[PDB]
Amino acid sequence: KFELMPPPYPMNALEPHMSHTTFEYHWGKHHRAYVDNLNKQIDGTELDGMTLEDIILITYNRGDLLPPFNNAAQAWNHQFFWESMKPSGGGKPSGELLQLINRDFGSFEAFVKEFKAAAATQFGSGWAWLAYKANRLNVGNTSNPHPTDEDKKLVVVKTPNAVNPLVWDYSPLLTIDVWEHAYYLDFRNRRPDYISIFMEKLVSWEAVSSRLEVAKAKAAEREEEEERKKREKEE
Amino acid sequence: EKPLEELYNVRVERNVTKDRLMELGVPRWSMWKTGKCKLPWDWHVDQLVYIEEGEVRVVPEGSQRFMQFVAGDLVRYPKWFEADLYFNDFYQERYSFRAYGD
Amino acid sequence: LQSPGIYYRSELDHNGISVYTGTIISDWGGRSELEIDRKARIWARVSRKQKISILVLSSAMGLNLREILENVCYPEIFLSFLFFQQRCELGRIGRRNMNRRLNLDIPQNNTFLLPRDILAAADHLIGLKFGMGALDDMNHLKNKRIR
Amino acid sequence: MHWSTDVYHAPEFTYGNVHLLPKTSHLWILLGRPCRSSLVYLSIHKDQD
Amino acid sequence: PDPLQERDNVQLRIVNYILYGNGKPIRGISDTSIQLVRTCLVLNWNQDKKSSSCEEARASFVEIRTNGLIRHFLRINLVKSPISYIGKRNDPSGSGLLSDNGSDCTNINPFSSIYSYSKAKIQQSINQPQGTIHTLLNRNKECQSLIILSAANCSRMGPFKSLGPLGTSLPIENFYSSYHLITHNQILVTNYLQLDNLKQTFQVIKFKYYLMDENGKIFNPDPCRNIILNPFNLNWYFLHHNYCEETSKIISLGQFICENVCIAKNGPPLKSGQVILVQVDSIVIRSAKPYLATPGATVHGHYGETLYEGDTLVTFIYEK
Amino acid sequence: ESEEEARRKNWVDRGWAPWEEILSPEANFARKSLNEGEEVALQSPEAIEAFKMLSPNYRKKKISDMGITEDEYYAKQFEIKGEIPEPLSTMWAGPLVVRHVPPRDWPPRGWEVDKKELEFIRETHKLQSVRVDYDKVEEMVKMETDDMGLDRYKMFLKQYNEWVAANKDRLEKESYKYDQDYYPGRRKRGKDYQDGMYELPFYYPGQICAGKVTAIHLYQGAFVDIGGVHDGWVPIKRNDWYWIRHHIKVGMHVIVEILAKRDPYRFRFPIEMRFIDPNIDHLIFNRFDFAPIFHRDEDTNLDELRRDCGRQPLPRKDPGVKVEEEPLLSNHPYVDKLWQIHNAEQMILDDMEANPVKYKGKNLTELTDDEDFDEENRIEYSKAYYKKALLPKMITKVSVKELDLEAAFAERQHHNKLRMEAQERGEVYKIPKLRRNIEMDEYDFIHWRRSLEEREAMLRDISCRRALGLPLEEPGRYVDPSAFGKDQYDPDSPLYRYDYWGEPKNSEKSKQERMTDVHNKSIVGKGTVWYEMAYEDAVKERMQ
Amino acid sequence: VFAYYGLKTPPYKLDALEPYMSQKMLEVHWGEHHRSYVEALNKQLEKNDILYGCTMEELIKVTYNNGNPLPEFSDAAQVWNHDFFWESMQPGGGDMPKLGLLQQIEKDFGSFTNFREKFTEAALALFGSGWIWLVLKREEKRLAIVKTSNAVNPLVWNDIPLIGLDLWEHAYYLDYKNDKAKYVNVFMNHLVSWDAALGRMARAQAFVNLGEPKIPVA
Repeated sequence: KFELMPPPYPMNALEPHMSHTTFEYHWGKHHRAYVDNLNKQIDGTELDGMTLEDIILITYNRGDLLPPFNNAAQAWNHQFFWESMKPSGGGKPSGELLQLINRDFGSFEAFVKEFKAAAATQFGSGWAWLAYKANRLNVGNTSNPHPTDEDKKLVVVKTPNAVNPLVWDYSPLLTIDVWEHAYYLDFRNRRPDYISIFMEKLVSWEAVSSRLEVAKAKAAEREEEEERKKREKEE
Repeated sequence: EKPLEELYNVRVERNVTKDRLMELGVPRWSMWKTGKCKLPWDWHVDQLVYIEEGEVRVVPEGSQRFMQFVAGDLVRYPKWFEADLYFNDFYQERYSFRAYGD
Repeated sequence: LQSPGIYYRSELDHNGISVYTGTIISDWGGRSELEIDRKARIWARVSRKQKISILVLSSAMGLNLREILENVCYPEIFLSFLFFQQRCELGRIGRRNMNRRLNLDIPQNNTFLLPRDILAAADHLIGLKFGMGALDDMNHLKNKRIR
Repeated sequence: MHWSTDVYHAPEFTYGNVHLLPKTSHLWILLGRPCRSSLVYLSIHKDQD
Repeated sequence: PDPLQERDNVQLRIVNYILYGNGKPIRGISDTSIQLVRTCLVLNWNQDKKSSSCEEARASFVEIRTNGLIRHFLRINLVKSPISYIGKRNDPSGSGLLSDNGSDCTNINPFSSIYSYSKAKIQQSINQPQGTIHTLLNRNKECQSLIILSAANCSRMGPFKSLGPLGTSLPIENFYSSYHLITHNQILVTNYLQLDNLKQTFQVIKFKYYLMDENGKIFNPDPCRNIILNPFNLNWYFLHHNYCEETSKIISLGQFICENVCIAKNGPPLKSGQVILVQVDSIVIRSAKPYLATPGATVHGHYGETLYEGDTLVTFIYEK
Repeated sequence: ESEEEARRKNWVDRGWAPWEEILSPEANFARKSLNEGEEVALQSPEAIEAFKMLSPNYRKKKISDMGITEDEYYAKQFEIKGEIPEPLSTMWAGPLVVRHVPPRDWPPRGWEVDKKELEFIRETHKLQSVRVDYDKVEEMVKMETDDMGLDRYKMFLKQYNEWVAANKDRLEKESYKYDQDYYPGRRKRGKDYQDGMYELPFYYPGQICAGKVTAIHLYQGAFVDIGGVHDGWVPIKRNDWYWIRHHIKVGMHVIVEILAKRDPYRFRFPIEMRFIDPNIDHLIFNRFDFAPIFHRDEDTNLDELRRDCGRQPLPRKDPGVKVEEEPLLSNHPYVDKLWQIHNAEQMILDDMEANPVKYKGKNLTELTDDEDFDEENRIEYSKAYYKKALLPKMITKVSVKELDLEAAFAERQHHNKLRMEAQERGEVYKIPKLRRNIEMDEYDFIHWRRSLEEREAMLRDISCRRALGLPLEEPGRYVDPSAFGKDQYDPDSPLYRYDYWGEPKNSEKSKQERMTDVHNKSIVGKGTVWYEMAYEDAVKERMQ
Repeated sequence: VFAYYGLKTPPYKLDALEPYMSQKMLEVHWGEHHRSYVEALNKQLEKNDILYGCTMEELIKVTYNNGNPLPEFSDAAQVWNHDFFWESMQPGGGDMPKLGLLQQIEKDFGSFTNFREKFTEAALALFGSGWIWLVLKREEKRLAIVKTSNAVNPLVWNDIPLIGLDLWEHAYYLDYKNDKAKYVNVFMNHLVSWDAALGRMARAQAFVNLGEPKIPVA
């Protein structure tokens, strides 16, 4: 009974570049199959009633992917991907991001040309990602001596099929669907051509800024919890 | 006959170009340094290393023969590779651990 | 004097097929007897009583019935079939002889009647019944020791 | 060991190595050196090397 | 104390116990005062809950020598019960009987290889048998065993007294044809195809050879006839298909020969064995020795068993 | 088991074959006679003939009656009993269309020839994609000649010709050194080397070739001559030859196809082939898994060998732990030299610093521990000292040149001045850290990052592989612990160890008893432990 | 510069299988993806001489490196796979295997339907872009249904492929963008060549012999 969200943007008549027909297939068909299946599987599930993030984390099940992970990841992936798109808003995002970009990539342009390389990396079904480094070390000498700033990093990763950085806990910001179903119709296998267009004509740079803010907030919350743990240890 | 490298699949690029290194974010890689020491390492994931100052002799386990690296080279050590790394002088090193994909 | 170790003798039987036996000379001098009849018997003869179970001794060792099966060759025959102070010590001489007769390789520092050995002995005991074995000569000097 | 003919193919009793003979035969022992191998060895010592 | 430390097996603990027993006061010497409370330190290896662990720890003196000045820090090290590193990274740095010896390749420095060169110089052991490894097919289900065959075992009994690459096949437009297998099998043809062309002479056809040039045209000097192109010469020559063969085999592979038998009235093959190699002017025989068994006896062994010397082969029953 | 079943098992599994036995006039008598009984008139007809033939004259008289020459009798002895198989007839499928494509790997490693020519040569490789139809071939056939240009092949042919010239000699010398005696499949040399024998770069897989059998080996296979320095091997083995012999014989002319080309030094039989003309595929049931190799004198590393050959990895016992989660490693190799060095520099400096006589005549910038000292020479192990106990005592030489004495002396001064102010304070001077101590953490620091970088990546891989259906651990490096078997076991599960029933186990071996003896000496009274603490806990208590 | 190069036309006419598959889908698959695959390999090859000289089979196998594919693996695997896919489909479909393969299918996997059912079911499962195959296993001498994610062919583990299908999305999208079941059902019922498989079994029989030896009585 997870959300079959009506698409956030007008979607159908939203963009000339993306066909309404293509949209109908991508959302009308994939989501519906995913959601009923997700539902079907989650019938009689103790897992049912958890968050999508919880169900995804749960059935990835660490080393052994369990049966339900694939459906969920994709459902979430699809809507998260959805968030990234904008009704014709794109270019030169500025704010915390511009400052962050020159810190890592060195230019907004550099990041763009770096992100452009992803077309080549997928070699099949998958999702490319922009993410944050709020990462929990889970074992051994987990703590960092000489702990310092710039630990934070803006990272770009490639995920095959059903993978979301949450599985490895890097905070996701933006996503693209490289799975052929998404771009095949408009351009037949011209992924390079489709990519730059997405990069420029339609990505809510501001939605990504909002997400960055949310991530910074989560990192802060985590450090606060760590301080609370330290206080408990002291007491 | 065949150099040891081909047999062990450590692919190397010799005297890498500045333009090539301009690509691939060669700069900003993490750094390592040593003087005279020997290290036994088993790589569980591939490492791309831009050595610079560091010179290293790698003797694959059991070998009576070695692979010697000098100046500016970029070596991709293989996954599951196990060998001993021996250096007698100053070492510099840039390292990125490339997992599957790049 | 006779050296500690495992010795197999074939006693011709008064009725029909011959009985076979094993024995364990020890520094203490206690002798340990295991026997197999025409019907597989694997019965200890240490008790004056005719029937005592070698398998029960194996169970006394905490071995699982399942564990025994995996260890012993000729499982089916034994399936169909479904102290420490003196005898259990074997001197260094006793241990080496045991290891040679029933091939085993427990290390020399070990000097005990560990249970695996008892299982091996039974396994050999049945092989003789099927033809694959050597009956020992006790007058040979490899089986005797000099004080 | 080699027997071309005249030895019963079937083991005499269920669990042993004794084979009996119906008519007179010759058994040939072919000569070679018997060596013993670890699982470790078996991977790099193969036939006809 | 250091900022970075790594988890280790050793567990140093300190135990402080009262000197005397409670309720019983011992006499106190006037010269020396009594020690009410005392403390001590003990070294015990960490022990797994599943298996108890006992420390195996030894201390040896080590010194830093500079102008004959001694640092008396004797390190104490714990030798793990596990024999070897799970992984080379976690490995003990030193794994040798003698630290001083440079014979081991690992011991020899990568930087200075003189010790390694000395190890290379030493000759290989002569204990090995120098021959072909023959593997027992019989023992394949069970633990396999090896027989090594050599010159001592095999001998050369008899002193006694146009061809090349034709080309590479071209891929086919009509894939559905069974033409792709170059030649058929007399016994196995039926399963793949019904024999329509069996009636036809030379099956479908006799050898039919056609050479295609780089340009794409097929040039054969006689289409019906069979002629071939030898690569080096580049002329054209026939293949001697008939082969002019008139060979009769006096000795065939796999036959067992007893002593004192003569192939012809010369050169008796005085060695029992199986012919294992037949060549144009020679035969090689692997040695065997015959043994006779009368009806009523027992052969102790399966067909491909290895018998070591001293092992019983046959038992005969005789009436005294 | 029925005999019929047992005969099967022995053929399929243990190798049985009823091979022929050629016997003497006397052995035949023995085999036939003993069946009857002992000291009894021989009644069976076969026995009576065997008795009569123990005489040389009977044999010659009888042979004359059979009307054969003396040589014929000998030949019939070596004849094949049992069913004699029908001859095999060659059935060709369709026509053969071929082109003389240049060998793909022409360059023998290390010969350099002009590139443009090579490019021309390799054009042909592209042309093989075309598809032609067999049915219409006859029509296109021009019986005419002189219009065919195999330019690319011809260029290659010239190229090869030069190559042979250059290394014919080198190649013979090399054989002699590494191969002592000729066996089929090794380079022909000497009286054997007629010129015009083709060399190895010429042959590539997929070629159809013509040849004659020069040898048959029971345990290895047929050997065929294809016009080259090395022969070719078709693999047939053991029991199969029982029937195959009737169809493959020495001196036969056969047509064969190459299925592999391999190096002479590591691989015994360099060129592998399959019989095309006489199709014997019904009969070959036993096969070679991996091709035979030479374990030569030089190789020492088994692992290096596995790679050159193609064989699977040597097995090792499987490890219980999953390294997905394991502690990080935070220690540094160069640290050893430093802890040894920071102290070393200080110890020499301290000697001068503590003693005025030592300080006099001493220069901080330059000092020599000894005129002839060698660090390599110093390494040693000495058990002579018995002051506490007799045990090894290592010696490590610090090169005076290596020590940074002047820097240390300068640092010491500031430190002694601090000490002097502390003396004025009346509180003993304590210094928490020295730069050298700080460096230890600094060299050490890079390592924490190393583990981290890797572990993080590893995590990324585990997942990438787990979804891509790829191999987690080396295929074949690790094998089940159980499969290797019968190893002595410390544990009582295989019963190898002894559990105790009615047992004193008085053999403590002083495992605890010797330790207890030392304990008693330290703590004669068996006092209850008033205080117990870990060293780290105690350090924490001092800090807080 | 290029070996294992060339585009080999599919054996059939590009628009020949019209009722079942659109000319469009076929034209694009061969015209763009396949052509791209070939060109890529050639260039990659030019750099290293050693890998130029390898059997195709060998090239795929050398490149896999026991689970760490070397950089050149993908192009080769894909070209070979695509060429194989073309032999698998035919100007028609097969009601059932004829002759020998029937005897084998019945023996190793139930009855033809019984097999189809396993086949269709297995087919549904693959998640992502992959191919499904029917093969012969050398050691165990039985036919099998195997599924490989992404590029990997069944050659890498020493099996002998008889038939193969492309479950990559580009293959079935144009006509049935989201009807997966259709591409599968049509193919099996109407667009596979049993004849091709029987022919491939024939070469396979040289390498693996299925049958029983004649054991002499003695």
